[PDB]
Amino acid sequence: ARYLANKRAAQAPERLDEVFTRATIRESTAKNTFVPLDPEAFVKAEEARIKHA
Amino acid sequence: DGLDDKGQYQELKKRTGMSVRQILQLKTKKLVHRRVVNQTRLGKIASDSVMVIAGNGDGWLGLGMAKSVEASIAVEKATLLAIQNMQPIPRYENRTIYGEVTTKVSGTIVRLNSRPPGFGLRVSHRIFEMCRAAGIRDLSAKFLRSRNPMNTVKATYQALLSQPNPEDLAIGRGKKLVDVRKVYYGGSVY
Amino acid sequence: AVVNMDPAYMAKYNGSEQAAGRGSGLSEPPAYEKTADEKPAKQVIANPGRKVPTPYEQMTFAPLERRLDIAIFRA
Amino acid sequence: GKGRIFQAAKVYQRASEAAATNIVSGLPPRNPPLWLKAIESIPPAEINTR
Amino acid sequence: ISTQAAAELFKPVEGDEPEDVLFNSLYNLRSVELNRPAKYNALNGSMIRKIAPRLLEWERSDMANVIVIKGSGEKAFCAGGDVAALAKQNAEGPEGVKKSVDYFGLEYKLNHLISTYTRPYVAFLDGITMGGGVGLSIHAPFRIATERTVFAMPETKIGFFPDVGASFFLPRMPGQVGPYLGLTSALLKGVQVYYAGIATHYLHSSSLPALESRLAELTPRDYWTIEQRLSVINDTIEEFSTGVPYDENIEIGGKIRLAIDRCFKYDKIDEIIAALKEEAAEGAKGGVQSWAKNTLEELTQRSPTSLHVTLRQMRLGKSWGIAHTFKREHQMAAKFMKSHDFNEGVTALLIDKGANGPAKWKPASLDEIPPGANISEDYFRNDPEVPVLELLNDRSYMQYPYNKFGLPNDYDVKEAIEKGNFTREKLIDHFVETRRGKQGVREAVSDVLDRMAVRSKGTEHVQWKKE
Amino acid sequence: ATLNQVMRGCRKPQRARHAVSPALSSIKSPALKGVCVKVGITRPKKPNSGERKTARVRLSTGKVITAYIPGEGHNISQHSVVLVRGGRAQDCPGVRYHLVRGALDLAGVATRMSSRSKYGTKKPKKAS
Amino acid sequence: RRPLAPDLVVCLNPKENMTLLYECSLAKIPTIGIIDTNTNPSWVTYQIPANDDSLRATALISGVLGRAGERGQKRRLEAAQRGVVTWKTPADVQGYFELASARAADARRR
Amino acid sequence: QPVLSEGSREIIYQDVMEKGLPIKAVSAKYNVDVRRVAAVIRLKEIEKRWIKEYKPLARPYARAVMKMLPQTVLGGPDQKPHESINDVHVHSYTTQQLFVPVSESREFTREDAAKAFGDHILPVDKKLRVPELIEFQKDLLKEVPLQEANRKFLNATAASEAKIAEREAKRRQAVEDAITRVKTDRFEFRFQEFNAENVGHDGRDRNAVGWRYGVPFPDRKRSQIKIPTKVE
Amino acid sequence: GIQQITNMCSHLQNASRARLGLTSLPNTKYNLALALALHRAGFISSITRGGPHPPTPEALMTYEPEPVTSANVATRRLWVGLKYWNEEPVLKELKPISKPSRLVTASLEQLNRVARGFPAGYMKGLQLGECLFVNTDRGVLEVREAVERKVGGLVLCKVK
RNA sequence: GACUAAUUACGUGCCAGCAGUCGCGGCAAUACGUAAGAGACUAGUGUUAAUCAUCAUAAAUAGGUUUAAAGGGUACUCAGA
RNA sequence: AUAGAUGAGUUUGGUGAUGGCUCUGAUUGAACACU
Ligand SMILES: [K+]
Ligand SMILES: [K+]
Ligand SMILES: [K+]
Ligand SMILES: [Mg+2]
Ligand SMILES: [Mg+2]
Ligand SMILES: [Mg+2]
Ligand SMILES: [Mg+2]
Ligand SMILES: [Mg+2]
Ligand SMILES: [Mg+2]
Ligand SMILES: [Mg+2]
Ligand SMILES: [Mg+2]
Ligand SMILES: [Mg+2]
Ligand SMILES: [Mg+2]
Ligand SMILES: [Mg+2]
Repeated sequence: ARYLANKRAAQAPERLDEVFTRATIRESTAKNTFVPLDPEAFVKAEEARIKHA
Repeated sequence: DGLDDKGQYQELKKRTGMSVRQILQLKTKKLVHRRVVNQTRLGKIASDSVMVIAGNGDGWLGLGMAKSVEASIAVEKATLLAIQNMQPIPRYENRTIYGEVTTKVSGTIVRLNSRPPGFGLRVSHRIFEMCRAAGIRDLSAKFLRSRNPMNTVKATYQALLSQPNPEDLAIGRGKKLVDVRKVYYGGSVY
Repeated sequence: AVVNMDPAYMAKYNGSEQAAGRGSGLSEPPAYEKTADEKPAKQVIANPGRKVPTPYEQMTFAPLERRLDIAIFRA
Repeated sequence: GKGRIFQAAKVYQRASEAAATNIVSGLPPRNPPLWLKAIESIPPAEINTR
Repeated sequence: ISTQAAAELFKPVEGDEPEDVLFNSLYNLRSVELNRPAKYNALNGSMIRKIAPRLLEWERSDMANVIVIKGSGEKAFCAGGDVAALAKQNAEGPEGVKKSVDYFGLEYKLNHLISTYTRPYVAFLDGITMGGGVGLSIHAPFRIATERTVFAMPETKIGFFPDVGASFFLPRMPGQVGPYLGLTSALLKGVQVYYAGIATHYLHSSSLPALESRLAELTPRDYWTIEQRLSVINDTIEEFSTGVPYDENIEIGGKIRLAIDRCFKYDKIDEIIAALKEEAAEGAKGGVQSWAKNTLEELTQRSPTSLHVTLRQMRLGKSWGIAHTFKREHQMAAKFMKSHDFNEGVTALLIDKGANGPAKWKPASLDEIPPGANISEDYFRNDPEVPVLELLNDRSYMQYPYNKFGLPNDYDVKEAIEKGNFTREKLIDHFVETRRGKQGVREAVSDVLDRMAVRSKGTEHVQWKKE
Repeated sequence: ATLNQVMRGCRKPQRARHAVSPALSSIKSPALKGVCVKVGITRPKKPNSGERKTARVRLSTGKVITAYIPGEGHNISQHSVVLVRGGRAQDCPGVRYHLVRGALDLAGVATRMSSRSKYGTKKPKKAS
Repeated sequence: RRPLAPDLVVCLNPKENMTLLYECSLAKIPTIGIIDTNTNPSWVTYQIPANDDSLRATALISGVLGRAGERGQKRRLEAAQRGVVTWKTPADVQGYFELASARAADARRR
Repeated sequence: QPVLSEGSREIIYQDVMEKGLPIKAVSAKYNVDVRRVAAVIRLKEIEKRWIKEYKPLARPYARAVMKMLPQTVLGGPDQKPHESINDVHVHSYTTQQLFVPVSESREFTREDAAKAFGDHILPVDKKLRVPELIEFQKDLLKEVPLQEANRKFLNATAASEAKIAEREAKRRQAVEDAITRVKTDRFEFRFQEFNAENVGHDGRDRNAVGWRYGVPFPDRKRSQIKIPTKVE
Repeated sequence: GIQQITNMCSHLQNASRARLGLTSLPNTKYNLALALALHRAGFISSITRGGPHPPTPEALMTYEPEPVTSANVATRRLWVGLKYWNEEPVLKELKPISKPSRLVTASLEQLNRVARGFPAGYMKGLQLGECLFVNTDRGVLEVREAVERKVGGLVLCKVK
């Protein structure tokens, strides 16, 4: 009984009054933590080789 | 009514603007009484530096300091100077301070905590006189570093004027700071 | 110590109004403005007699009232 | 510190509290300064914020 | 409406974008930034379902003391509503037609709330404001216009009728300007919105960020009446006034203004157009021939049904209450979804992007509609199929409680004359003194005294021309 | 100090302070019996002037300490078994003990009326 | 009665005289000053960022504030002719009234 | 403070005994604390014994002392309530100064206040000695006739006393089931049963049964209570 | 690493002590977590990650940052909007508790006691205005947010 | 005497003595010794010894090192943080 | 277990610090002196 109660509180929905009274933080900042590899990495390296030459 | 037969409160009767009978109902006490000396061309000249607190018992407190060659005249200077320096001191439920305060005055640090009702003034002798005079009834102080009589009074007096204002902290954070004690009892239990 | 709490206030209000404003309660105008006003402002909602201070200081010698010999003297 | 503690931005706050209650507990607070009500609804601007 | 009821009534229906509207809270200030610059912050279902809970929630606290609504981009504030989608849904049987009626339900629910808001509501009109964007400001006591402001209600061009609460507003405006702006769908730019009366103040777009910082500092007392709170803000918004342009003159003023009152006072479109033709005819005493000719060209290019219906409510909206207006507009707009003009105009203009040429109203022109035929009455009959709109509260009134913040109109100048003995020049100073230097008061009041003020007793007194 | 420096034993006990009466403090004894070796007079130092009545005593342990005789007039001489208690004559260097006056051979002051307990004087018994 | 104190100070050169502005904040008095680029804006209650070294700007700012007071005085006097006082007796003079009745009460009895 | 007059004590006694009214109702009716109402009955019962045994009462002393103390005659002429019947003990947890940061528009209630002070704390709505009054006052807010409001109050209180009596009955009946009374020639041995395994996890438990091992007699400690602590 | 949080706490003190409007922080998964906590508690104004130069102030919330790829991850930085009210900063002190030399962990039974002004472990009671942030499996919550969720863990910093 | 609740008179005169700390006593000593009074505990009262606390006075919680006790003469570096 | 955190005297011509000493509290399987 104590295990369910505790697990229910840690996975409970945020209070409504605390959802309608909070400044909006853009998702791009607060959730895009993953850093993918540059899609144009190959073209840049091929273009940077000529410049250094 | 012949109460002031020495011409001492006549000047103070103008600044604060209240009858002498009300001036004599204030709680005054000499906290610090030093014996300072200055070496001059005519030899040593000892003086009596004294610190007096002029309290109200209902939220007002004032600190005054003065020195003179005579100990008696030095006490009247601080009394008049402390009765005109009275300032309102916020106090939670009219019994204790708000939260905790820590003021430092040149090596003398004082930490004041707000204790629950019925705790009493479990503080030092100098702080007790100020709390008893301002209107506080529950407090727990501490001298962390030094116990200088004078700075101790200056630091603890400056701490009672630096209490955190719950309403300013609320507007600053945009969040309510609700006193649970008031909601629970449907009012403020003084 | 104890605190008196009438059931009338309990039924009507649930203590939400005591937090309105910024947590401490809805502020009211000062005493010097009220006297000038012809009509007094609405009374604040709370328990009856909820501002008087309780005399804790005058309870030091409470444990002596439990003595069997002191209790007889008080009867 | 060669400077001094200026409190020109809190004259209303300090003055308003001093005029809240009387120094003689058990009496109506005397009338406040004439300027207290003039700048009641004109709070000072924020300063010293780079 | 409790938090649970409101939260359950505005559920985030599938398809709702997460960051349609961007909310921010400072000290004493709550803001609402419509974040859709691609489509000029065009209101839609998703956007309205995020503002209603907040406004209801911010109305329960005493911390929020100033509400500010603004746009995200630098070109538009809220340019129209999701008219295009409605058209498609209307062409999918009754099931799809009721979805549109539900959308208008949400909009009117929000507009009524904003109009009956118990806290100071400000709206930065920094950009074009049309359609739905006209419903978030007109009912507010503070409508700040800027250089970029562009006001218009291009709803009669698509077959629809102006309906974001306009029925309450336009009727109760000085003169016949309100109908004119609705029927003709005129375009007001920049300061002309300030002089017209739609806006209350006129500031430069660059001084809006510094205005928000000040609005946050304002900390009112809990015992201050709603009037006091509005007074403080009105005096604060006037601290950022840079001054109206020096060359731009009142657009709708003098002759043009007089012509509007002489051609928009009847109850039949046929009579109105008949009057304009006279003004257009060369040698008219008014001298507004060019305006008259131009106006007719635009009146003969809109759905004739909307004109009749639109003008009908301008005369009936002058007696309704704000709450009753929205309820009627819902039923009123519900019958426009079933109408042919709306579904045609929208599809042929916005959807097609003007391809296939001009739209084809069911009645080709007003001439087709015979005189003895009243098509307006049909719409003004709520049907039992569509339930009556259920507003979020019960607050209502007959005339705007605090709509005096703007430039003095004819109603104000009239009142002043009936309670004083001012002269031609001494009357202007009275208003310039009461408002203590509000930009454009000297010019506005002067215009009013050039249209409805006669030198009855010389310079000693001034009376109205009506008599 | 860092947490590492404390694992290595940087917190050592403070340097001990010398007690007032080492002979007694060492073995945790409140008093000790000793045979008087010498009865003499020690002189005070800078501020004080006079003549203190000290006595070189050889405790039971073996240490030879210099005690002090509180009161006016004593009754001890060479080879007198006397009881030594803690204390110190502040103005007498080298004197760090006292002598109980109601002790084995040292007799209490006979003309003492106030604070007799401190000097081992029986009650006068004027009426009894 | 003790001397008066200004209910509002309008300084035109806060940089020069800081002893006046400190007494205002020390005595709880609002102040207005012309803050230049090198003047500490924390000395006055209401700042007016502008050029204080210009005798032409100082005349303008002072003129605008002068008209403000003039317009304010006008309203007050206009409200006093209608029996509407916009200010109550100060605390100092208020105390005298209380004492006056006390002294007058004695004459009634005696 | 005033003391119940002689005639007042009888009125309270007759109501509870003759009319069999619940103690809670009699307390709420006359604004007398349930602890005082129960005492008056006990003291009155003893009087009946003295009168039944033909014992002389202290009438001369009673009349003399009653004239020195303020009294409150109940019944028709009731000016003020005798005392407060809703006093709630100030629990130690509730005395702390807690400013909880919550949403600007949150409806903080007494239920939420109890959880902020502690996890196991109850609100003041459940600590009252006569909690039925709140329910009775809620009927007056619903425009319920006063007559019916008192009817529900009596039933509520009366029903509450039955539960209390039932619990007490089961308890005493369950405590006598663990005791085995074996009458003998001289005495009656009472063998009480108990779980000998409930000695905690380390042997140290307050409610254990047995003389503890490893404790020296504490008779020499200061302030050692060696007097009876309760008379049963 | 916890050294980042310590650097972040010390920096926000200096930035608020200097009465700055904006403050930059190294863009990391850890710093962002604590920043959102400070914002969710009402201490900082806004959070937006950008380049070495601060975004357009007028359009701070409307600022649309570019994707963070491996080509510019080194220049990204978190821009915090400091808050000041009543001539006093809202984020005055940010004393840290869990330093690199020692990671202090607290249990639910200890956080319950610290959230009412009573010491427990290597922490001290919370007074009026003070606030404590604890890093748990449910993110960087507040001590009072972790008490309602019945969790515990690493104690980051004490905010006064 | 002050710390520390509670006073005068006489005798003695850096003598006799008191003293936990600061100190007192050199001819009108509130401090020594008598007398009376006062303050206080009480079948116990004081003193000596010891222990904890006072002492953040070896500081893990929780200190400090320019001028006061205390930065190594230096930094490459194994172990180790 | 949520009431539990307190000081005083003494360095200097004097002030503020640093830093010890001593007293204030409780106790003993205690001894001694007067009872
Ligand atoms: K915009
Ligand atoms: K000395
Ligand atoms: K060296
Ligand atoms: Mg020290
Ligand atoms: Mg010495
Ligand atoms: Mg004696
Ligand atoms: Mg200059
Ligand atoms: Mg004394
Ligand atoms: Mg003696
Ligand atoms: Mg003596
Ligand atoms: Mg005994
Ligand atoms: Mg070196
Ligand atoms: Mg070496
Ligand atoms: Mg020197």
